[PDB]
Amino acid sequence: LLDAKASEHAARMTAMKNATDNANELIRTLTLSYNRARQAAITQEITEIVAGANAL
Amino acid sequence: KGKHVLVVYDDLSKQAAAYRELSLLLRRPPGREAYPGDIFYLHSRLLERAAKLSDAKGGGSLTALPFVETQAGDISAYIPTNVISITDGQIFLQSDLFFSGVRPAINAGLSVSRVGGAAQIKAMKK
Amino acid sequence: KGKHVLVVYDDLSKQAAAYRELSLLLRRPPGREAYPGDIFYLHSRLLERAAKLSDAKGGGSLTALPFVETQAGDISAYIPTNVISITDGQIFLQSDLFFSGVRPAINAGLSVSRVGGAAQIKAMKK
Amino acid sequence: TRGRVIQVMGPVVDVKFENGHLPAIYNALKIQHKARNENEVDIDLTLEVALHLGDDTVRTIAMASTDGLIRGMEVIDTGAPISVPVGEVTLGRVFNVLGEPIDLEGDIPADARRDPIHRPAPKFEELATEVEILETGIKVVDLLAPYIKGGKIGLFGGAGVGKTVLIQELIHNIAQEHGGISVFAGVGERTREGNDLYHEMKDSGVISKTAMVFGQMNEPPGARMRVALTGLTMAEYFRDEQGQDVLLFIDNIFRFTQAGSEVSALLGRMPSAVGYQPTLATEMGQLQERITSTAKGSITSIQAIYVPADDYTDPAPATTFSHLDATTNLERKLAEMGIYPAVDPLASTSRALAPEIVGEEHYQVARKVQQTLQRYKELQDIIAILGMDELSDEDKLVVHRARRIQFFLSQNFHVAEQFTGQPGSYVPVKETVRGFKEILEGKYDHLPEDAFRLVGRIEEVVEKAKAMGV
Amino acid sequence: GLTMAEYFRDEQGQDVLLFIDNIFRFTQAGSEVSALLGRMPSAVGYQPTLATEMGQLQERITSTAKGSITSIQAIYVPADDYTDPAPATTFSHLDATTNLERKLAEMGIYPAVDPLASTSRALAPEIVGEEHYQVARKVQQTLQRYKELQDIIAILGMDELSDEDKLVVHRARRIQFFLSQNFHVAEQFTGQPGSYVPVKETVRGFKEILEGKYDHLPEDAFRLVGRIEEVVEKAKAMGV
Repeated sequence: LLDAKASEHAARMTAMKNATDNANELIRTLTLSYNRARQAAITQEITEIVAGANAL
Repeated sequence: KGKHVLVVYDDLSKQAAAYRELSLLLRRPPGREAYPGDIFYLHSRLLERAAKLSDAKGGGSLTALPFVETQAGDISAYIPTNVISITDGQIFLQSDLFFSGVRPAINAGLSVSRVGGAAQIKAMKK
Repeated sequence: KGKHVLVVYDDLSKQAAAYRELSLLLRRPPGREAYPGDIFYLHSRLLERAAKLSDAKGGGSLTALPFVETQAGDISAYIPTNVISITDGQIFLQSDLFFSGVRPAINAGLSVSRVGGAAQIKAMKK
Repeated sequence: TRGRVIQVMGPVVDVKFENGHLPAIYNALKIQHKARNENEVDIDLTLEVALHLGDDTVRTIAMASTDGLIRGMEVIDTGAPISVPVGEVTLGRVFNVLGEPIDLEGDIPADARRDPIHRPAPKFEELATEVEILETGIKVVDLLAPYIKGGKIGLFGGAGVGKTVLIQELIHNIAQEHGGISVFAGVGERTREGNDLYHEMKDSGVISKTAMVFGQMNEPPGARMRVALTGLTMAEYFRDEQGQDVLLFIDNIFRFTQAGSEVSALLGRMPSAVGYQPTLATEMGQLQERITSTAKGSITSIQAIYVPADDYTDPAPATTFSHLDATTNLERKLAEMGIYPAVDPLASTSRALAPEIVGEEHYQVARKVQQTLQRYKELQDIIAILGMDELSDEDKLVVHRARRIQFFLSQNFHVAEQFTGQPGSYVPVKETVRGFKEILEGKYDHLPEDAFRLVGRIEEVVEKAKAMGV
Repeated sequence: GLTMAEYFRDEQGQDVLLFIDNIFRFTQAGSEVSALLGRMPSAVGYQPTLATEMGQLQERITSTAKGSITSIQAIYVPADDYTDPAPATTFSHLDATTNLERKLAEMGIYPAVDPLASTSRALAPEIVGEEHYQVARKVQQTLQRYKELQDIIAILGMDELSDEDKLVVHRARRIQFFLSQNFHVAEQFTGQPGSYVPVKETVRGFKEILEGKYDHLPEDAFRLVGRIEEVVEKAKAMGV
């Protein structure tokens, strides 16, 4: 019984570490698309403003 | 004349696009997304004609059910935001609920009726 | 004349907006966020007049504490970036900490002072 | 000295006058015509001057529909801006943008005095030198979000929460206690809602102390622009002459800027960052700066704000938020639970909640109430999932007292008497502070939970409990 | 091409079948030309008259009482953006649509048709059949439910799922792999002859798969197999 308890604790610790690693992996893949959308918004808005100004 | 009328509009986004095309062809300065500045006025003029008359006017009534189509479920777009702030409520349909066997896929959590309660019989209210 | 002066500016974003309004009314070509092409020059010309004179000039000094107000806590906007690229540091105030009840709600994780360390007494430094 | 019509481009009309007789800016013009034959339509319009062009040309903004206009028509100059009647006659009446009565009770005699719409702001010397607190008689407002005399209050909330009831009870309490006058102005809102509010006021009888101005969504932007200024110039008379305290209600300030943004496109101005007008800040300031408290009287305003798509970085909300002093939030969850007026105790904040203004005891009581409510809020999921058991002896007492506090936060109103038979009450700040202090101390831990519902003063809880048989 | 095609069904009443290689290049050329004519740009630089120009051409291809015309068209999606105005404005003219996904293509599934995005007007109980309708609805429901668990699966793994979710994933993987097929054209690059599958055969195979009859076979045996019977022989050749 004591051996089983020790093995259970070790397994839980390993699983938690793996979950943390997976989340840290996903973060940067999110940030890349974040940056792309950030550039796209500005490149749309500046063109819209210039086109509106050129009408007069 | 004292009758009751029901009016259904199939699409307002197409009408807005046609108005934008006409304004651009008439050489008027564009706004955001090339739309003209008076699209809100254009929609409000149409949507303000539905009402219920008083007893002195005969007691007639008229109701409208406009339709709006969204792209990829984006509810924060310019035309949907303009239309939402005019009507008395919204009904939402979701493909996620549609594919899960729930049809009609009416989202009861987001649907809002700002006149409800007074438009139901006592049996249903109870 | 050899004295020490302290100057505090309440807001620079409002001044920038007023300058943008004047330039737009005068029909000058616009840039990013409809701002003119010399807003950075306008800010730097004002902010570059504070200095510590030498012994030959008289030994006078002048210091400034400009303020900038942000919307929803972002610091990526054009005017905040321009001001940060000029100043020697910044002090952050946390809306959540202020809501909690801490006065002042200074965030020490983002504040920095490039001149710091050489402007303290020995006791405080130790 | 009469003009001609040259260009019609929708809501914008251009007029040419004789040399040396150009009208001033903001002056009003009239167009009256009768059909000469079967191919014409009668026209009645009002115009105001906006810009001065080069060759004796003036560009104006229409106050109504421009259909049927013909190039070459005649224009009459009035020589003065829009004038609106003021005085005790306007009490209990409904007016349009131009000041003409809408209801069927008759017309106002032409000999009554009138005042111009536009007016400069008060000077620096005429303002007060200290901050004062306006007492309303509502426990939640007086305890968690005090109102200052002369500030601006922002209100957030949807339909079916009791906004009309709250407005009615505020007007009733102010008129009863301070002898003030309330003015309501609706800008770009629903006609059905306006009619419902008018009928509710008629039923409640509060209409005898209020004057109403209606410019709604179906009106053109030119008409929608001037409603707020008309309401303000109606309200200013009582402060300037009688030296009273006046309430001003604005239905929606977002439409005020939206109409200007719509109008500015046709005048030939360059667009702004998000397509707005370049003069948004000046236009907002010239209107907001006229609501101040002087040595003779005071004016305070409650404004409802709508945020499109819940985006707080939009320029119009960003500019409007810079003038507010306090906010009140209404909660549908609190409304469903049966608690009125269902004001959120945690979302609402005020600038005047400082120990230098309200007092150390008030500050400590408010801070303790906020702390215990915030602590109670965090246990919702744990309680709902795992039940009330497995909780420590401290959290159980916390949730024991939180229910009492939350139920005591409610109140009964005067205007609700017609449906329940309960007269209502007016609770002073000292009384509510003492009651909350006693509750926090815990002198009433043995009383039933339902005894704290819709009582008013603290001493009525004991009587209600005794009536319940405790 | 359209004025060549119309004559047959207008003067002889014969059935005509039509192909269009890529309809997006028409609107692209129109946008390229409209710039020099003096018109103001649209939202994304297109011509202001994008809708009416496409509508005039699309409304001309219809079936009348004299004859019928069937057409198959290919549409290009620029930069893999389905919200672009040109792809977005052509959805209202079609009856049945099929969508291809790069994510499905990269996994080795061909022809990589999205099973949830594709729709058709003929999918009705009174047109196809009750059994076919039920099988299609069940397959779509299982695919959607499998899709809903990706966020949990990617982080916490398959251990935390219940008994039902494990079976749902087990059958969804088999269905997704079985949806693939091998074509006759690809024989010159792989040497596999290809297959032709009838509607009754594929319906029966999908019903048998949904019934749980083949839960003991490896998932790799369902790739490019054609009929259901070949799955068993592929598995026994593999060694199961």
